[PDB]
Amino acid sequence: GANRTLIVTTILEEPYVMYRKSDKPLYGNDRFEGYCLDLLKELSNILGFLYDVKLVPDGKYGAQNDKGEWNGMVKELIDHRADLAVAPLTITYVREKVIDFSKPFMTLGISILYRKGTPIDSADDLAKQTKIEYGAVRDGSTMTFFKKSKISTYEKMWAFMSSRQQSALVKNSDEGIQRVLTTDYALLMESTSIEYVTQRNCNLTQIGGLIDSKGYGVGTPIGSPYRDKITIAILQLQEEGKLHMMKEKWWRGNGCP
Amino acid sequence: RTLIVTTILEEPYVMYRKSDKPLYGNDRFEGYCLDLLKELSNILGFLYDVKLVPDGKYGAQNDKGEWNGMVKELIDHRADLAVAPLTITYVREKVIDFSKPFMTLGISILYRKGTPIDSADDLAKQTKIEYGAVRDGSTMTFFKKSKISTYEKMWAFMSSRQQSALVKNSDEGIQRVLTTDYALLMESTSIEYVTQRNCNLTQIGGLIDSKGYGVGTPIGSPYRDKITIAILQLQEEGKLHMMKEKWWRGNGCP
Ligand SMILES: N[C@@H](Cn1c(=O)n(Cc2ccsc2C(=O)O)c(=O)c2cscc21)C(=O)O
Ligand SMILES: N[C@@H](Cn1c(=O)n(Cc2ccsc2C(=O)O)c(=O)c2cscc21)C(=O)O
Ligand SMILES: [Cl-]
Repeated sequence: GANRTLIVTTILEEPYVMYRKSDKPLYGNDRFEGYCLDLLKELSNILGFLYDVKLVPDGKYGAQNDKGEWNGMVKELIDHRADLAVAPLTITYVREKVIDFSKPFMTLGISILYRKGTPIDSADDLAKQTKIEYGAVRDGSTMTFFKKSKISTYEKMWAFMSSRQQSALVKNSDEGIQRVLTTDYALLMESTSIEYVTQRNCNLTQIGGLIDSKGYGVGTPIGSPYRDKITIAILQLQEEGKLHMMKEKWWRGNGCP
Repeated sequence: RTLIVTTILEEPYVMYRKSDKPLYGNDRFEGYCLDLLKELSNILGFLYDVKLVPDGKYGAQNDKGEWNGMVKELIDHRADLAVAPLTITYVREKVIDFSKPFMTLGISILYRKGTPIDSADDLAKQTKIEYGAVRDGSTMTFFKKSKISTYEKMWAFMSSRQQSALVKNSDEGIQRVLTTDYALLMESTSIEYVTQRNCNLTQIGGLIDSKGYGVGTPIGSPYRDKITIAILQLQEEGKLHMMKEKWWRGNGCP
């Protein structure tokens, strides 16, 4: 409706959403910059909606209580306190049962963060061996995937990183990067994050194809009239190659040898 | 409830099961897509009859804007689902409803092993090694419409000389890679299926132009959300990974 302004829930995450810096006072949506803002601007332009960006108040993506209770941007959608979530919000089984997702505007998975010029080319290569230690941030989506996987190779990798846990499982992504940087360690991690780090640590590389295929989708409340239009606009933008440039724009470092 | 599912003959998604005796109905077919179908059938609780798309097309538009293929069968409500490697695309999604992708892919390179070529850029910066795509296919289209300069450069190369670098179809392209110093740009799934069966070939570089296959339904279908969710379940159960490995794995390339 022409009257209505859509509330867009989102979350602070480099480089999707960041407070912008400026020599002049900023207001409203203008206070933010980033990939997700560009995406939003493009979607708004195509669909004709006006929007109002609000950080999710608990600052979480959206997970479920041991007691079936949701938080994060997911909870905002369920309660119709937001019309859209535009953020690196992973499409998953549990989430898709409580809210509606547009098709992925970004497609990703788990990948390997490691050094250059080694025989290592895949998870399989990692799994087939023990001399180079590999792992994940403790209790991350990446680690959770391995823990829960019924796929032989991954089952083997989990046994590995759980067996060496004090070593193999790191506190957070920062410490994990340092491990790769400081040790003969390979870090499994959400591919997009790996790609960001790679553009800024010239002696790091992203190894292998993508494991655990998944996408980021714009979240909507079940039944939302906008979801379908948003899928179409996303595809339009992929068609025009515009998503690739947006990715490029916000992921690019300042050069790498 | 019984659903009509349109699909299309395609290795290794849909194939004639080989048997000494006569086979009937759904039992005639096997492949990655019949496995997915059975698997979504069990989660959603539906019966289905597999119907090969009569014109044997995926689905595209005339200059009039008339559709064909499985896409047309959906628009006309002659199928309830299309379960096949149907690429989710902008123009298709305007006329049919897609589930979220059960397989993600992109464009990659098909070449021989043991050369220094590691990327499209390595191919682009050079002329001894010929490279191309199938004429009029999605790969060519992508390359033709691309504003990325490396790709613009590759495109000018491919299309030069009455397009001697293009080929009529992927079988011809495959053979050309096999018998000639020639690299083939193509849909990565088919590339992987080929490398599994030609030990001296490989995929060069990574994926470009990300995209995915979804189960098509007619606009407004109640099955779309239910299949999306079944697809996510199967992904998390790791069943998609197993289905993929089952049908893609060759006989070992030692
Ligand atoms: N997409 C996620 C949020 N999310 C996310 O989980 N991770 C993964 C992660 C974060 C700390 S450890 C860890 C791991 O994978 O081991 C991201 O890297 C990320 C970048 S943008 C949004 C992200 C979501 O929808 O919940
Ligand atoms: N997904 C497509 C159908 N389709 C497809 O286009 N290609 C690629 C291709 C075929 C001839 S040229 C060409 C190219 O990449 O240049 C496939 O390899 C494929 C494997 S299963 C379904 C497939 C569709 O929805 O129309
Ligand atoms: Cl962290």
